[PDB]
Amino acid sequence: TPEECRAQYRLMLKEAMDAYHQLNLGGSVRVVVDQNSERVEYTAANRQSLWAYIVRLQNAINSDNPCAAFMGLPSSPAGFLFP
Amino acid sequence: TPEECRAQYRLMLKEAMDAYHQLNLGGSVRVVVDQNSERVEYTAANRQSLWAYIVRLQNAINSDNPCAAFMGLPSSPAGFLFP
Amino acid sequence: ASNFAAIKAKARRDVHASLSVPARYENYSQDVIVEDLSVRWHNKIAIMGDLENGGYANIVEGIERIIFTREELAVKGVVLSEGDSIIMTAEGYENARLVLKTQEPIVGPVEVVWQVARAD
Amino acid sequence: MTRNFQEVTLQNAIVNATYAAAIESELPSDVVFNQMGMGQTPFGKNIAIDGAKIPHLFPGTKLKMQPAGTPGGVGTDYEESLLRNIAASLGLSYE
Amino acid sequence: MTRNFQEVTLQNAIVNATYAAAIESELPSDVVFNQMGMGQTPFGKNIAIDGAKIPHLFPGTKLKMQPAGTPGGVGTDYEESLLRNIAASLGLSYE
Repeated sequence: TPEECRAQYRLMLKEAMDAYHQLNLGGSVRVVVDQNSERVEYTAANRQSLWAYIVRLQNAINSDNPCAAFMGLPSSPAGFLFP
Repeated sequence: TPEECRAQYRLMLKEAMDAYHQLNLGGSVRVVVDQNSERVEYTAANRQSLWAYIVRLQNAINSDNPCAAFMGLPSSPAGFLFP
Repeated sequence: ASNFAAIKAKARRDVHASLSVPARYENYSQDVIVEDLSVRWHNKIAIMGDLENGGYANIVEGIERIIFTREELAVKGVVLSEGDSIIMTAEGYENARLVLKTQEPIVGPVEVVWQVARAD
Repeated sequence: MTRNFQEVTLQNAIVNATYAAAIESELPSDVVFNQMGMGQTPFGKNIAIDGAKIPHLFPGTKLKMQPAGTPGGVGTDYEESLLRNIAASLGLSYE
Repeated sequence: MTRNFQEVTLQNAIVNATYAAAIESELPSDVVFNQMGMGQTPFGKNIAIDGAKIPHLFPGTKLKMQPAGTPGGVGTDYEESLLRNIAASLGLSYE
């Protein structure tokens, strides 16, 4: 359903923009260790791909049918109109 | 709301200029370890990307619709006028 | 001050989502049963049972503890108590039955650790 | 076979000319074509050109220009030799 | 098919010429174009040409200029050969 998906993507966008903030500042986590002696390593975030994901999300939110505009699956090439 | 997101971005920008400072001075924390042995390692900041993020934030603040100017999605290519 | 409380939580959540195994909760009275629980089973071999050092026979038993997620226990309606049993329904764990003995103090945001005893 | 060569060469040329450019991007197509002038109104679903443009592209978006190149074979001495073979049979000069 | 070739080649040429340059930047468009002369008044979202500007671009902003190349095929021996094939049926000389 359109607006349920739009809210999904709004929450995901919140998380992604916070991640982008922390990433450019150098606060994006790549390793965590607890005093429990248990460890977690993460695949490093990439600024380009994360910005692009943010743009997908914002565009879907802007669109009438977010769940379709996110994937962009039925793409078609841009034609040109000449004067 | 404009001034709401503008204050949000002023705050994010304060954090960002502080981090850019500590970064150029060689004080950006990439790794932390406590005597409790717990650990956090961060994805290191990149000076170019952090500067550009600062520029996004400053342009949004100075703008009349920050949330829209931050992402810039009302995008279009620059045209030219000739003498 | 920092966001470490959330980082730690997500870390523990991912550790569980990766290393957990399915289990079944059977209460002491066996009145209630809750299947498809996710637990982490920590087992270390121990040789125990000799009073002082009187020369009595030892038995081989484990020093073992089971990690749970608290969110799951609340979700599924599980009130863990002494005497309650955890059965490891994963294939190849021989349906090991683990008797909850006493709980470790909850330190941290995601998990609760119970010291248990193998019973079979 | 020389007819087939001429025609498939022409199809190849038209095809390579059709795709004037490519954008490879993990951006949405809707966004990328907007960067390129889709929806921009031309004064002082498809892109209305209005004079020259300078797109701003996010990093990772490679815009690859693919100008129409000259197709080989036809117009060259190769086609001349084929048509010369045929002329030899029809009793004609190549000219 | 020769006409389709000519026209799609011309479209290709025009498309290639419109995108006179491209910026790959993680900055916003409003900053990038302001660096390139957007909103700058000419004195001794449309950029006013006045003359011989030297933009300052932050590192990681790449300005790739894309000067108009010569589109091939048309005007070469290939298109001459196409028109020869046609004129042969029409009874005409290529000239």
